[PDB]
Amino acid sequence: SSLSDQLAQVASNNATVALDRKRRQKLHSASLIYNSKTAATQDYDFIFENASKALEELSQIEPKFAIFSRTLFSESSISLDRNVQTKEEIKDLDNAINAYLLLASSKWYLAPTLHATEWLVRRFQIHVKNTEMLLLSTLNYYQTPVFKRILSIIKLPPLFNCLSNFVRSEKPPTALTMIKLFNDMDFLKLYTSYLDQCIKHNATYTNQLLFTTCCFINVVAFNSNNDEKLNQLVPILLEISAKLLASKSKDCQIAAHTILVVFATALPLKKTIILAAMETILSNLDAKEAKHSALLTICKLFQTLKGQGNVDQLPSKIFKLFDSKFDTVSILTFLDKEDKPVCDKFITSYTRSIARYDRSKLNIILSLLKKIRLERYEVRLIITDLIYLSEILEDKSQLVELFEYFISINEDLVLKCLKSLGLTGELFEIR
Amino acid sequence: EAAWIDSDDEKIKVPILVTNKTKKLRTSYNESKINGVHYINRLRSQFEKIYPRPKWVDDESDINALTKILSTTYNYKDTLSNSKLLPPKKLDIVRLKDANASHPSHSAIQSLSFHPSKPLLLTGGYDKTLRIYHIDGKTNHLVTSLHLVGSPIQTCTFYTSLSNQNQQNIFTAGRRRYMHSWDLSLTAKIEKFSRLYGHESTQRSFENFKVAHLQNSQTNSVHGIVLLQGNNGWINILHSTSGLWLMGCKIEGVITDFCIDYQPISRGKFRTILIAVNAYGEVWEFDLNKNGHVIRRWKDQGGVGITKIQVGGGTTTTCPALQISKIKQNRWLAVGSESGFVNLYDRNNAMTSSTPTPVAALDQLTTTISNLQFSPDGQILCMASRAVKDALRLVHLPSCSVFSNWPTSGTPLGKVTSVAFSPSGGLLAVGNEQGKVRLWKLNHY
Amino acid sequence: VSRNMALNGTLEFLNSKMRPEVRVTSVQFSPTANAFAAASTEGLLIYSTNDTILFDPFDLD
Amino acid sequence: KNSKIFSPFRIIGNVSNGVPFATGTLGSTFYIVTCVGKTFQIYDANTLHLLFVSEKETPSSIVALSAHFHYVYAAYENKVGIYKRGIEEHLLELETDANVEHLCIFGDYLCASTDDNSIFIYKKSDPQDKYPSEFYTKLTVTEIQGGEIVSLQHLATYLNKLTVVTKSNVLLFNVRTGKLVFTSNEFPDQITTAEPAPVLDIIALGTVTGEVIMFNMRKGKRIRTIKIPQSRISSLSFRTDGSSHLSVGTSSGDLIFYDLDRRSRIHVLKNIHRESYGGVTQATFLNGQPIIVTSGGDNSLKEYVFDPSLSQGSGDVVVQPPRYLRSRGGHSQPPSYIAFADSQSHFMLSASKDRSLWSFSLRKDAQSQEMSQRLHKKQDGGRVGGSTIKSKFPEIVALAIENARIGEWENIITAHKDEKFARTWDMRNKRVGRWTFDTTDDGFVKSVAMSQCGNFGFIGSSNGSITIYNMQSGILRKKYKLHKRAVTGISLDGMNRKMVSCGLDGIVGFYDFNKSTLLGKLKLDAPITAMVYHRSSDLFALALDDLSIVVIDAVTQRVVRQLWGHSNRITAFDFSPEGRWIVSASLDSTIRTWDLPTGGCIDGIIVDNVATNVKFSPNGDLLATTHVTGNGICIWTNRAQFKTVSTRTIDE
Amino acid sequence: DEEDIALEFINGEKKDKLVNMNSFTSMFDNIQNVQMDTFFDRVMKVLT
Amino acid sequence: DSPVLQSAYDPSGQYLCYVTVALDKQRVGVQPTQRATWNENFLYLEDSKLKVTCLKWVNDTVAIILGMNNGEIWLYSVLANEVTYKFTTGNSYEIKDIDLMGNQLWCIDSSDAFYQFDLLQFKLLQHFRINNCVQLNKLTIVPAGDSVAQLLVASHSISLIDIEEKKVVMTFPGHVSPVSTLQVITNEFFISGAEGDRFLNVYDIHSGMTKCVLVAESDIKELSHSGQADSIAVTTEDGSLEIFVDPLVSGNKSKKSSKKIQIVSKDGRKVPIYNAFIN
Amino acid sequence: PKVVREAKKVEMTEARAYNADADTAKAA
RNA sequence: CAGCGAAGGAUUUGGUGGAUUACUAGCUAAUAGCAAUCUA
Repeated sequence: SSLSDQLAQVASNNATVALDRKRRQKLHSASLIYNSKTAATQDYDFIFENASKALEELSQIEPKFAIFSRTLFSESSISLDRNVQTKEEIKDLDNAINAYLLLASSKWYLAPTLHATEWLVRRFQIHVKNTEMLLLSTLNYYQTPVFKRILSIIKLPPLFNCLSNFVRSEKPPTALTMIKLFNDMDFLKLYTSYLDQCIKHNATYTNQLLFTTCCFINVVAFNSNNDEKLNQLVPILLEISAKLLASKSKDCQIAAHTILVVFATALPLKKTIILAAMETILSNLDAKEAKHSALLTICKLFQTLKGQGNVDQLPSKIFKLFDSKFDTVSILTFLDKEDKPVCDKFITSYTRSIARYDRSKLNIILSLLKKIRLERYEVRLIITDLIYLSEILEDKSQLVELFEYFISINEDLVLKCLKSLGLTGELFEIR
Repeated sequence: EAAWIDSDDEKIKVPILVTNKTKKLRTSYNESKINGVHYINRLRSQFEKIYPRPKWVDDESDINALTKILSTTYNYKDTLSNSKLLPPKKLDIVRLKDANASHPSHSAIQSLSFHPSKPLLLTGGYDKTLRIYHIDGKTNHLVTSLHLVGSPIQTCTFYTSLSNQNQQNIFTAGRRRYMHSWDLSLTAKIEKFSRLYGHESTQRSFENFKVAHLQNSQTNSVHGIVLLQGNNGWINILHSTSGLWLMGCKIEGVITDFCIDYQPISRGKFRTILIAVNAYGEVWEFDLNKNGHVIRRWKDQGGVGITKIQVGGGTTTTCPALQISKIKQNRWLAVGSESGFVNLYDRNNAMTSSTPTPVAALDQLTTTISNLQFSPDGQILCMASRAVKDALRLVHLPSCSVFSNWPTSGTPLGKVTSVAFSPSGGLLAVGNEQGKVRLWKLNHY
Repeated sequence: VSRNMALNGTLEFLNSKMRPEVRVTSVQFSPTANAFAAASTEGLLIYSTNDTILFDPFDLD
Repeated sequence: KNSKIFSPFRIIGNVSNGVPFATGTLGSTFYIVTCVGKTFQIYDANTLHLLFVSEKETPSSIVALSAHFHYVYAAYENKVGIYKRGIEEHLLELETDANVEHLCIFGDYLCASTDDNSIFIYKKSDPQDKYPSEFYTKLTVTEIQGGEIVSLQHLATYLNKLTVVTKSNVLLFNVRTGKLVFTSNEFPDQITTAEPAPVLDIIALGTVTGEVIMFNMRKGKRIRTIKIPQSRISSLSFRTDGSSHLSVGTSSGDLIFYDLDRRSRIHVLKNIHRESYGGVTQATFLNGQPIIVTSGGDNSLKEYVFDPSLSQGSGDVVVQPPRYLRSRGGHSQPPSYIAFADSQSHFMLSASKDRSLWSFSLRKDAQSQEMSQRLHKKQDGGRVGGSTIKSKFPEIVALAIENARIGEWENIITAHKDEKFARTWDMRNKRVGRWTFDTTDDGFVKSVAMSQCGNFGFIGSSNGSITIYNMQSGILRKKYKLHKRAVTGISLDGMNRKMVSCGLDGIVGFYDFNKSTLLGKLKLDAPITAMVYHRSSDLFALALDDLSIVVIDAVTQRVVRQLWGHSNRITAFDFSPEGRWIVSASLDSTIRTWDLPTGGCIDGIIVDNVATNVKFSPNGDLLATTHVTGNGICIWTNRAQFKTVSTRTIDE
Repeated sequence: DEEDIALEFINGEKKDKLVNMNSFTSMFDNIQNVQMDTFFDRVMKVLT
Repeated sequence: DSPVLQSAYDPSGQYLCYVTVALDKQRVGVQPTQRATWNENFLYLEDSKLKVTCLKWVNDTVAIILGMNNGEIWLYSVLANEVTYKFTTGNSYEIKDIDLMGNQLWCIDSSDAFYQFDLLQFKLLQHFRINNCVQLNKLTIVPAGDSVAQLLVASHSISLIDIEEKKVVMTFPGHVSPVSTLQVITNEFFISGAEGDRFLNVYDIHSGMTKCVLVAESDIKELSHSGQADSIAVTTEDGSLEIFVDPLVSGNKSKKSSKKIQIVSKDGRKVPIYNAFIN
Repeated sequence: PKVVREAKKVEMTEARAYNADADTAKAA
């Protein structure tokens, strides 16, 4: 490499040190409130005292900023210089800055957080040192002047490369620019680690979940025509779906439901992946809107399932788990809705799992398959395992009235399954 | 704590200051020989400061169902044969040897049909010869070849009866007042049909015919019918062995095309329906297992210059049933037009409405629809136009979405003037105006 | 006439990692024995055949 | 059979054969010692330069080789050889007849496992000398204790102990007291590989079903397990530069990378080597470095590097995938054709059954390069046909290089298996050319030639018709139709004046070339299989079907010698550059040298593989043969370039 | 009759909506302060 | 090129079994070689990518063993039209050659493994593999009566194998290309011929010495020998037939063909001969 | 502009390694 | 338009790797040590 390249590397290392007055002015005029001519003449005491006022306002709004008043906004930090302590003190205060940023990511619509993080911008130089976490935290606010301001004063990371024509510009970045930003794979790994820290420290708020889910399903939509990009993309977004389903927020759970339903209708996933996805869906299902989205998600994920094995009995563990999260009244009511969801293959798998695993609730399967209409292969498999139920256990009135329903519609088909296995006079002598 | 002690290291005794590497793990300047367990601990700490201790060893040793299934799987889609129905938007179609590459054609290939059972492909065109090719992958050879002098051919069809499936006729016809029928016997015995039994004024050219099956409906005796499209609105149906005029069906307008649907009734009885389209867009369905009487008359939604109707999803005239119990009702019906618009109707619900709406109107190729054929399973429709070059699309259905990866800009489709689907192999033949049948295999089948 | 890289016009392709150029100024054939001399920059290069090697028969059977 | 003209020099073009290589570290640099059949080769890992080749061929194939600092330990049939700078320093004969097949070196001990599950320990005499030399003891792994020994390792800080990895068990021996300290519990599937982790007292085991176990050899437990379903695990390596990654190597040719800290899967390099030749056979991280060297049985040795992370704050979670770095390689299948590219004996063109044309260097093995098959554009502007999934050309039957106009236009003309056109190539650019010469009679190309003006190429089809194309512009100039069966040899004068063709109907046609006449036609007594034209003396030799070599001159059109003695079909032959000898090779496993002045056989070599190609250098330096097995090119040097040999006939 | 069972299995397949490049581009306009379940049914309306 | 992918006669040359493709699926048919003593029904391979790699007539319900490319030997009776029994190895490797002696079937694998099956017991008796034989594509049982000792296996290089020791007892210099015919002529000789060359060579199975070389004038596709070594008829790539009459006598080291037969039509079109039979 | 997948020029570094010659002891 | 025409074609460009001389290994205080270290 060349000498100017190696010197650009040492400039990028020494970016924040003010080595004379002109660099100090150019480096201290980068404010988030004031313009450059006021910001260059301000002091540390002035910006600290009104940032401490704004942190008291932000702390009486949300009381988790008081420990930042203890450490990051204390009065020892007026004289704390960033690039004079070692790497271990640097990583201490940079996870302090990361904690503040992913706590105050939600508060970015109210001016105390602007005047408070003004002091992180001007004392700790987080627009050029801790800049990836700053962009990732305020990414939701991209139509707003506060994201315009941080783009004007930011030094843009190499992963955020497509925002480089919207820095120091008067127009906001557009939604197609946001999808082009999210369309990378390394950016997707970065954003999923950011969400992992959000989910861990319990700071996921609904505007973030909406923006994140919108950009994720637009990434899947953009890559919907190349299977190798979809296959690069599956263990990233299904991993973040698992980590959103493994939390307590109903909003982040149905965000994961949205990601799972778009991804399963974008490409045909494996049967075992779909079953483990419904196990992870049911294993933390506690809300009601989450239950609504969870039933619709499990129905569509079973609908988008092809081949030999789409409508087996779902196994005993996952069927009794689905029973413990959704009883009979819930399933029957949801099928009785006039909007008519498409629940064909899932309801077939459900009734076959009832016939292999319950053997008491057969009047309810008569009522629900009276409600919704199925296909020929669905009802053929249903009456074949009802035939096997008749041959294993003694045939009472619930199985008899089920066969009366399967005689009252499509009696030629039940004749075809009895002639494929058994006989009609022998079956009438059975029951 | 430990699962073994060896009782030899405790009584060993090492030197230290003999080599420069072990000279660093002393704790004094008076140590010269140390015990073995001490020495092992010194170089254990030295190993730990050469390679620092990671977090994966002491962190953990061995709702997580999705994470576990992702950490074990490497492919994430359905594998090979647990699909059984086509994936949309991306085909899987290899190119084989061009079928008539062994023996070239001296004209544009006007019609093209596979055999119902044997691996035979019949091509034929305006050079008044018809050629049969044993097709395979590598070496599509020429079985036989018959040149009818003074009779250019426009439609040629393998007929194979349902009673004994042993006739194997070839019916062929062009812009003539006759139609030839070759009886396949592996000299060649062909006969000529040239008598409309009183109906010669309404049938001046035997070009557009189709061959179909018909049941007597008082016996269970089937026989083949040929169906000739005539001048006014007329379809003249006549026997495929005796040539006797059986019945005629007249539609009101300019008859442009027609197709044959079958529907089963009971064990061993089916019913033949002729589906004939005006130029304007109104469609007649005639029951013709009885006298040729109309049972339904509906109208195509949109569509003003109508060139070609086709059914599919069951037994068409191009996917024929070898055995009478294997006759199926067709699911799909595509009406393809002069602007390139192809309406697509789903006859599992669009037999009742009498102004039925299409499930989709395809618009991808912009000039006149001259072929549209359904694959035998009824999952692909093939639109094709003989007007511009490379105008062929394979539209997946039920999703009604065109495959976007084939044909590409480098497919040698040519000016597509005929197309044919194999009944068993999953295999397209596409004949163009240069005289070349190109051959492709769909790897789903 | 030369593979010396110390002369100039020797290499057609220079390693991508004045000098005396190489040139022949006079050529002459020998008047008595099947050779030629070339006045290069390195000296008088003398190229000659010899019949000790190269089996080259003349209509043997 | 020992020879008296040619003596063996080297076998070039070989990089690996799928013995797991060893890495070694002198100072802060690394070398990579890979086995090529019966020799090893040391490579400089910073640039993959060939430092050393072992001095003598071992009497059998090297089967297990390791490398400490300056010394390389190579185990073949019975014994362990200790080598420094190629030259062998010591030879340790084991006291068994069992084949030694594993070894480790730690401390003063070299431990070599045979295939009868015995282990031989060898000790240094005084701890200051360089290699273990004296016999110490013998260890035995009987059927009660464990299965077949599948690996033999020493994980660090274990005072004179040895981890023996059997197929089901892990034993731990004290090699001074000869004792079995600890035998682990069994493993429910057969373990194939082992690698010691840089974590203290942890080994990593790789099974024949798809799992990596992380056994803790002091607790006796397993720490964690990594499952890669339906994949047999053939390599294990650990990253040691502050990034805890593991790299497993799968015998379907895959290299999978795992993060052990956050338990994810970083990346998979698919088809990094061929499954048919063994998959990835040895993959190892150069320690402290983000570069991993892989090697496979397909005669290939690659390096992959991890670039630093693209996120400037996260890093550990955004791991950039491994990219390719330098690699060396050769043919993966034995070569089918051989030619010398120039008169200096520097490069030689070499085509193999794996459908690649390499250009191998006889001077420096880094200069060996695969001639590229990336086609040019069509001359008019139309589309070129062919499959979208690009594959290599059919394997090369013949070729002819004539670098009179080199760099100017197309230079090599080559003929492939069962296809009706001959491609061209440019040796200067090292790539294909713009022209494919057709035969114009629907016959496959049986021979090629080209003139030494470089203007004309000659195609000889299997329907007996010579077509003469221009190499610059690629168009048909002339077309001679003499033969009716396949034309197997075409050549032309050094003055472009008389051409000579030979077909397998057994007629040699002599044509004038400037005028298009024929000068004559001579009917031999067998179909002719191959012609070689010695161009200065104007004498061409024919390999007839009656197992003779007919030497005939083109000036007066007479058979002037006829050499008898081969017992089976003559595969190849070539003239001496002075045109005095002709060396032939045939399917009776023999190579003979004929002094065509006296007309008799000077020397004979019985060689175990049948030599399919024989070429002299255009100076009298080297003979290059090519055999049925072996992916390389065997190279001989004629001792008659330094002494004079007697032209007195051998027999038997 | 396994061919008839396979034909009825491929016959009982219903028309679905496929994801395009631009099936979800018009959601950024109304992800502003709506609830996440309203986002879920707005997505499900696009998918159906 | 020919549509007939595989073809072989029964012993005595009365029927011909032949595998051809039929619109992407293999089909196996049997024709009588003289009608004076059509057969329109085939065995159909139901998979598009399952194909026959070798076939052998058994000798008395008459049957064919068809060695497939999924580690199976199908056993197919020809009067009926079903595969009567499906031998399988433990693997998915395609099998390169089979043979039988009496009731004892032997077969070679693409992983260079030897399998032995018993046609009387329908069981896999033995499975092994031997060193330095690694590209095998032909085996031939050297006959010694009901004893099935001494296999003869080719990989471009023929090797004689004792099966009691599972080891190689002789090594013949084969060819420069894979061996395509490997057949035992007498109790002391075997002929071999490779892919894409026109040279057979007859080796002495007791010494290793090549007795003679037989030279076709085109690349050899198949060969047949009469049952008493007195004549060998090979059929070549250009559709011709070449008869070597009495090749095992003293044209001393290499012998040309004695007779050459080709077929033309009445037109001038030359049809190709594939797979003749001599007696 | 998309993100810049350019490769750096890789040079090896100086690494320390445990050698096992100190893992062998003799008895008196 | 004709022609060429295998699940696409063309043009332009950034980065890296290998060759661009003929392959005997790293460091040092060098007949040897080190390479985990030269220092008591």
